[PDB]
Amino acid sequence: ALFDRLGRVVRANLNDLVSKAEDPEKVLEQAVIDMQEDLVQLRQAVARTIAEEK
Amino acid sequence: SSATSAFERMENKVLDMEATSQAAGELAGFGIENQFAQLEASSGVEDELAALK
Amino acid sequence: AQQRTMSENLRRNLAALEAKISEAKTKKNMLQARAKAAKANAELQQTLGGLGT
Repeated sequence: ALFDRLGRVVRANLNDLVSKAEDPEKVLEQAVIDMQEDLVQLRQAVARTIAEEK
Repeated sequence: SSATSAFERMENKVLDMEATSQAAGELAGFGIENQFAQLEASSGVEDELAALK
Repeated sequence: AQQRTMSENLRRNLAALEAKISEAKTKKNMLQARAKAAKANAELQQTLGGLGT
């Protein structure tokens, strides 16, 4: 069970490192913007088949 | 000389394995008469329905 | 007559081959899904058991 523990240590340390750099407000705004762009993409994806129906 | 004299026997003895395989497969795979019996059976009722219609 | 006999034998062997083909066709679609279900069950057991770390 050595390999498993080493892998969990590595992942936990990487998670902590990337979590100490996560600004709440800025990354929240960026996540909202990403959600908006994903929505646009999805809407185009749906229109693709909305056309095939006609 | 006359390679036929030997080749023909070679093929004749390969025909022996061929016939053995055929016999095994047929003994394990008798389904033809039964299939035709099912065909006759179904055709009877189908003709009855055709006459009814 | 023997030519006809060989033809019949080969026809039956063809039928058998096609039957085994259909068998494999029917097995393939579901054996892979079962293989993946087994892997998912193994992952669940690994997450459940306290074996190792």
